[PDB]
Amino acid sequence: AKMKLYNFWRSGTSHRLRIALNLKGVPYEYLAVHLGKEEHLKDAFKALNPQQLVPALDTGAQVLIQSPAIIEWLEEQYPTPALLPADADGRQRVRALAAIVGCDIHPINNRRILEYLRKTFGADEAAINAWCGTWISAGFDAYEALLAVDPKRGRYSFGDTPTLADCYLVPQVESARRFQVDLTPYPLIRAVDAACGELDAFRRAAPAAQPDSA
Amino acid sequence: AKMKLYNFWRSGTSHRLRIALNLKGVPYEYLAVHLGKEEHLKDAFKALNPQQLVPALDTGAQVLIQSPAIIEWLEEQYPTPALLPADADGRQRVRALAAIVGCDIHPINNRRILEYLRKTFGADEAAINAWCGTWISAGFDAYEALLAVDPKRGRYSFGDTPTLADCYLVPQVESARRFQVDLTPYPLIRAVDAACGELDAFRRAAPAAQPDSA
Ligand SMILES: N[C@@H](CCC(=O)N[C@@H](CS[C@H](CC(=O)O)C(=O)O)C(=O)NCC(=O)O)C(=O)O
Ligand SMILES: N[C@@H](CCC(=O)N[C@@H](CS[C@H](CC(=O)O)C(=O)O)C(=O)NCC(=O)O)C(=O)O
Ligand code: NA
Ligand code: NA
Repeated sequence: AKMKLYNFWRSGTSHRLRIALNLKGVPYEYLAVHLGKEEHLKDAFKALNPQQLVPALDTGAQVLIQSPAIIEWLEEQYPTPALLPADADGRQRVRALAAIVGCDIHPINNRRILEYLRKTFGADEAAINAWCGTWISAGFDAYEALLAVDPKRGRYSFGDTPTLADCYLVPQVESARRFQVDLTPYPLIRAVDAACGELDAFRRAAPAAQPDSA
Repeated sequence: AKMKLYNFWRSGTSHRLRIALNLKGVPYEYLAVHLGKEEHLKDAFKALNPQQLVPALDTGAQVLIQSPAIIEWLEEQYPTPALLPADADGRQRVRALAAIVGCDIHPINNRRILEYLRKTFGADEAAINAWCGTWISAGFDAYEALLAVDPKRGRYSFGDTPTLADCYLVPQVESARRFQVDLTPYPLIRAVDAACGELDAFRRAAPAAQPDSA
């Protein structure tokens, strides 16, 4: 028995979890679920995950869903390197940074939402881009402001080691680029993204590096 | 110094955090931020929370944001009663249930999103209700299915005691009622909501019980 990651190359939440798995050095089988072909909406995937979203992680004993919960599980199950700080204040700050992305940006721009905008509200692609940029810019305004007020911060979102906040931020910056969001206002975010981009664990997790990529 | 909770009566994330505070028996000063009057969008609130959303919790030493992160902080800071189980599997499951609501339902139906639908896409109130019901029903389909397959469950989302999953679920059911979502398909969810509704900590946290309520 071994871990199986049901996921997709060009998927922010998949990318997020791949970064965390790679940072922990945890081996996994990559099982592509082709979202463009709507494979996640088939009964076969529903049997694994009733929510019919990616990623899902089969540990060999059970199927875990929800990247935020899976990542917290990885942190506890595979201690080294730590992706959360040891102190209560730092724990809260890193979780808050992650949740800005995980709650207040990513879900709003997810495929199913954009499909609803297109099919119910008749959104064209300019309108889709304007929607996505609205939520990314609002979230990045806050994330950037938080990066600025932290005096102890190094190269990454928190301190001078990668944390789970970076696992959320990096895929979100990639989505921002996809939707042609002006990132000029976010130099601290851009610097964190660049620093993470130097690391093997992040490079190996990037959409373009995946088996199912174009 | 003491706890100051910046929040609003008719607010799902405020309600969510109020439940957790009440379960912990942690005293706090209720500081109303009137969302209808757009008080959260004023510079005074921006100075407290750069994201300009509620809730924010001033501990007396610093201002915490992001209800998921604040609730995790409360669990660690105020151990009794435990709102998370002790075992890795249970921890992950409770976090996953919470994240279905906190990531994949609540943010999609938030005020700012509905405002954008109205002002950019010309949505009338029937269209707003149809949008909200789409995401609530999808999330509740998954949540209901997950409740059904847990054989160790008592009256609540997980186990025999309230957990942070219930803190997220109860406000989400209230929002469902607000948007006239058919809850007939979700008898397990309705039973959890009813069970939580018997408890003082939940009753005291409900929108209609707040100082700034109608
Ligand atoms: N809170 C959950 C959210 C998972 C879910 O949003 N996953 C996306 C992940 S793929 C999505 C693809 C896209 O938006 O183009 C992305 O994040 O990039 C989903 O499978 N989309 C399919 C759909 O909306 O039909 C989690 O973090 O695991
Ligand atoms: N992930 C964050 C999300 C916080 C945020 O979404 N809060 C809402 C809380 S109030 C909201 C009010 C509503 O939707 O009518 C609700 O949840 O009920 C916000 O202040 N809305 C103001 C706005 O959109 O302009 C958190 O959980 O703290
Ligand atoms: Na890149
Ligand atoms: Na009620």
